[PDB]
Amino acid sequence: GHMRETIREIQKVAYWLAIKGLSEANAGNISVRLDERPEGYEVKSVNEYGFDYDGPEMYLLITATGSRMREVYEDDSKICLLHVLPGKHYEILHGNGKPTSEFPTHLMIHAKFKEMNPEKKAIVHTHPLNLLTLMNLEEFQELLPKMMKIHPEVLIFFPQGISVVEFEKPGSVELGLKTVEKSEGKDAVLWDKHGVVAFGKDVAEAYDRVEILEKAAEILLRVLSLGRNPTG
Repeated sequence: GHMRETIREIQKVAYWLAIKGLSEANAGNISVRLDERPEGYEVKSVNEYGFDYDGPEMYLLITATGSRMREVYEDDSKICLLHVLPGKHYEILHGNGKPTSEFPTHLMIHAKFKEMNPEKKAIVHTHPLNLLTLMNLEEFQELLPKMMKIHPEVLIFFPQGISVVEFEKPGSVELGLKTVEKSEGKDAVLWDKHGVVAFGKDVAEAYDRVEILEKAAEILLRVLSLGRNPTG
């Protein structure tokens, strides 16, 4: 049941996210794009995109609204299986509520990914403490570079590196469109002031990039905490 296992893969990530403090409260969502189609076909509900979707057809699993990682790892009812049909309607196959507010945003990256990089099927958005802390510094832009090579680990997972995105509207189509542009063949986008979003062949890989980015941020911050490295 390719889809039912994917769920476990998502739940496992939700757990690690919560246990390592990478995600708090309900600030954080995950989304995976299903390739084939759900075997246990079961339309429970139909809903309005709230906007006009004109991208290809797809099935995607995304955390529901109000969902907290310390919970979705336990209760799979907190994960939504959806069938994305052009037009203004999408249907709910699995879930107890409506997807997350930032569903629209994910939508956009997903659509483009399906066309652009079909390999990337997973998206993890969370608010890492250190990356957060780091983006609270005026001379933030001028650190990302040195931060991007604090240890090999980053280079590998981010051969091209990362890009920041001027955060305007929460879970808007725009946010997505914007994100996709900066996310050109890249594997991570930092929503300035609002955490990060990571992509990957699968959720586990997306999670792996969050961890790594965090570690680099954390290492950078401690080094600065002793006054020793290229600030300007």
